[PDB]
Amino acid sequence: VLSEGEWQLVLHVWAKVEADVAGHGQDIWIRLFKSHPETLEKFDRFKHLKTEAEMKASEDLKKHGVTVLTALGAILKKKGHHEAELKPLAQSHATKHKIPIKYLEFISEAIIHVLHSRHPGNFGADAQGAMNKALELFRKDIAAKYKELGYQG
Ligand code: HEM
Ligand SMILES: OC[C@H]1O[C@H](O[C@H]2O[C@H](CO)[C@@H](O)[C@H](O)[C@H]2O)[C@H](O)[C@@H](O)[C@@H]1O
Repeated sequence: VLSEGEWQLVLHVWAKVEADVAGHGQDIWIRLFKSHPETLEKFDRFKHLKTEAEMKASEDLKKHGVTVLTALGAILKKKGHHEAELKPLAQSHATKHKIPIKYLEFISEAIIHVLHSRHPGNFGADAQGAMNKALELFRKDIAAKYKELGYQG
């Protein structure tokens, strides 16, 4: 359980992300696809992308990034009370997309890497710790839902 102080550190850096959610989304998904190429194979719509240039030029991938970060932002703003938001997300990711917790760990790493790079003024050690705590909570809760839905994850 995160403290209010930790939630504020999370929301404070997220406020910066929101200045340009599309740009942050591109950086994050590109970082993920490059650090862990296997994750790209889960996207029938994007698995053909060969280079960072192509990824950057993809309007659909940009849209996907906005969709993803907006959903994550809504979850973070709930400050742990995200039961309603997690239900549909866990169902689609467990049953349709089949995204292992391991891949959620990979994207969590990508998110932290990008925020660390773009926002040193709001992502010091304490802030990163708070974000990690928030993302671990997210994955923990997603894992529990995966279990209920019959997915090993
Ligand atoms: C912070 C974690 C993540 C969030 C909040 C998130 C959110 C979303 C949302 C809101 C959608 C659209 C609605 C839906 O289908 O549920 C989506 C679609 C999808 N997500 Fe995730 N996602 C996350 C991580 C991942 C990861 C790590 C992968 C893959 C390695 C992944 C793969 C997919 C796929 C395959 C789709 C469908 C893309 C398409 O429309 O072609 N997601 N995700
Ligand atoms: O922070 C690095 C560790 O990250 C992962 O573990 C955290 O998140 C898991 C959820 O994805 C939890 O089950 C685990 O309890 C958390 O510590 C990763 O699995 C670990 O190997 C890393 O050391």
